[PDB]
Amino acid sequence: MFTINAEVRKEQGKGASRRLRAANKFPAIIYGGKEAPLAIELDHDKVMNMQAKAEFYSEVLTIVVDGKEIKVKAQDVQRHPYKPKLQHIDFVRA
Amino acid sequence: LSRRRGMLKGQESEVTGVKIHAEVPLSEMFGYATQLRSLTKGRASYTMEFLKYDEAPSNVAQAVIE
Amino acid sequence: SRVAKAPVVVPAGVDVKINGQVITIKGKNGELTRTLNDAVEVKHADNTLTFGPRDGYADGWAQAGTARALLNSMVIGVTEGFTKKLQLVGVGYRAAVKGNVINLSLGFSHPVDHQLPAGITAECPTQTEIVLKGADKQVIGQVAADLRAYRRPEPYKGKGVRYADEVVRTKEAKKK
Amino acid sequence: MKVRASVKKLCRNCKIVKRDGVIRVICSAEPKHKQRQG
Amino acid sequence: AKKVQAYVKLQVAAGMANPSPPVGPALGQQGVNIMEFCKAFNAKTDSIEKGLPIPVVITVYADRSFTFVTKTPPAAVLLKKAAGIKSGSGKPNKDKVGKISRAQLQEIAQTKAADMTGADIEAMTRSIEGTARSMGLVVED
Amino acid sequence: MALNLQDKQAIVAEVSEVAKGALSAVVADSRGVTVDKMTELRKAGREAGVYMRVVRNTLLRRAVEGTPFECLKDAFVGPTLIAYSMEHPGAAARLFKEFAKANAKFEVKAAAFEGELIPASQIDRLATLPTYEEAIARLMATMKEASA
RNA sequence: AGCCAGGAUGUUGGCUUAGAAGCAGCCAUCAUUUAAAGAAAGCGUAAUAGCUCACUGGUCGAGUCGGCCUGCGCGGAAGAU
Ligand SMILES: [Mg+2]
Ligand SMILES: [Mg+2]
Ligand SMILES: [Mg+2]
Ligand SMILES: [Zn+2]
Repeated sequence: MFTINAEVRKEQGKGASRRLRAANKFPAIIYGGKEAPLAIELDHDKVMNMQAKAEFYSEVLTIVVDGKEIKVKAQDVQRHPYKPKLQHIDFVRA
Repeated sequence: LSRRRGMLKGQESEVTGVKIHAEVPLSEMFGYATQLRSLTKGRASYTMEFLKYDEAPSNVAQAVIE
Repeated sequence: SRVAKAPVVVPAGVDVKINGQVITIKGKNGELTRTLNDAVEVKHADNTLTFGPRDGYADGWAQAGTARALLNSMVIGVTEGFTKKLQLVGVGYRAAVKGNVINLSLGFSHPVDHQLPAGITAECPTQTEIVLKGADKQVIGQVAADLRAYRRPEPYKGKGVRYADEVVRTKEAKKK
Repeated sequence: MKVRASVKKLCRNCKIVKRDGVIRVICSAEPKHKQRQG
Repeated sequence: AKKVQAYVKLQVAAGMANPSPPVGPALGQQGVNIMEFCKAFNAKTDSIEKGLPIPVVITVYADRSFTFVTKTPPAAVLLKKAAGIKSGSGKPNKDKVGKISRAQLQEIAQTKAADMTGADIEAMTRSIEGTARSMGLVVED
Repeated sequence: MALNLQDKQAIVAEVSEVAKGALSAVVADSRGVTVDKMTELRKAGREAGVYMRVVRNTLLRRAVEGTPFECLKDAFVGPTLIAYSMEHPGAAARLFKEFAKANAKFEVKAAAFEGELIPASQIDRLATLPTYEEAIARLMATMKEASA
């Protein structure tokens, strides 16, 4: 049920990633299936509130990346070393 | 009575006063009369006699050194 | 807000006389009285007064709220009049009242003789009671306050000048 | 009254007030709880 | 009784109303008459039974004499002479030690019918559950 | 408090007493002690037990939410403090009687007994009641009529 | 939030104590009567007594409560010509 709007990443690398995080965005990646991986950028406070529920990690969930619905599962999360914020997520294609 | 390093053991409520029963050490009852008076506006008899020997608290014991 | 926002009736017989920022209010008894406001906007018309913020004072509202409240007690003041009521406690504690000065005997080596201010007057049902009526709420409070001060109630036998709606401590002494 | 650097409510009746520049504690039940330099 | 005024209850005894170390003086000394609880009590004593726990209230103002009232026995105590064990633990209630009579608890509670709120006399039982799970002593229901 | 799922029960329950009831009284319990309830529960007691109520609710918002049902004579009772009393079995009975006798033992006001519904109206203490079964007052109306 | 009311019965729960009666400790924390009322959140007591709270009924009449993240500030802050 979880609907995650997103955008393809136009910039990659340590430089951009940090920039994103200054603006309450944060990078993540969709990979899996037989098709290429995809570099995503997500709105932070949103995924935070969402991932507050345990279902986030169990349920299949959907990402609307430039109007598609990719539909994936949360593989891995990077939390901040000492804050309550998210750094990065691995999404597996289901 | 408690402050005086004392153990209490009963109360009756004998008629008008209230007899209070306690085991309290000797080296500690000195000048009771004087204060018992202050605490009860002068109206308070009391009485004591020997009962037993019990261990003296350490700081007491090590003080009692001749 | 709320207190600011609530209105306030002007009971039949009262004057009111705004002039800029200077309200004045006469009623039955009471020397009228006159306050000043600042970042408040006072609005007459009607059989009421109403208070609200003036453009450009971040202090507004809080100001209006006070304003409303003050004005109010003036109305209630100059109409019904205000209370008081003190009582002495302690052996040898007299009170007299000659005209507009209370004569107290509070166990000092001299009299006291406290002169009442202006719009306030005093009586003595017993030698151990003082009720003083007046219109100006701010002052009536002050004078009782002054009167209590000559001998604030001590907490061992409660001796001294009391209010009556007071609570007064009281602790067990503990010789010695 | 106690002065301290950390002040905080003690009783359920202690109240906390900012008078002048200074933070305070007033207890209507228990004089021991008055506090300043907050 | 639509107005309380003075009441101190310190469970007395029937067979002889004339204590002295337990109660004695302390049961009557502020406008109360030690002479009349052996004239009056025992007049309401022998009709029932004697010896066992009696809380009580009296009608003394400052009017010299008085009139004595009756009451009812403690309820967790009807689990002593009306159950088994007379203490309640022995192994502090870190251990669930006691032991119950399910048959009893109703009629032995019912004996206290005149001092309870439950309309349903079965309800008056359900109260005695906690009154008798006062230790954690299970009932062989 | 509870949400709606609970403000609805206090309704569906309390209004099916009106829909399936007998008599209604009145009373304002400013000073309502607990020796108060204690007693009146034994009275409900005599008056069956738990056949009776009094569920304080005079939130118009509650025990009027049961009125535009039946007894819309109570849009007028419901203001201020109130203690609504419903009857299921029993005569249109004595319920009436002791409320006046109770509150006339000080036992707080009685709302001047704003009254209620059997008819559709207002106030006045009646024992036009629990004579009920005083059909004997129509048995004695037999032999005495036959003889005299 | 104020203000009026109530804030109860088994019952001093049990244990433990000289006394533990909602309230020193230990274990339990149910059940009644209910509109609601803890086998009790604090004051108090030698212990009871006594005063409150939680909770509910009334009044009132539209907003209100408190955590998370952040910007700038407040106290903390005493020295010698
Ligand atoms: Mg770099
Ligand atoms: Mg100052
Ligand atoms: Mg400095
Ligand atoms: Zn305090």
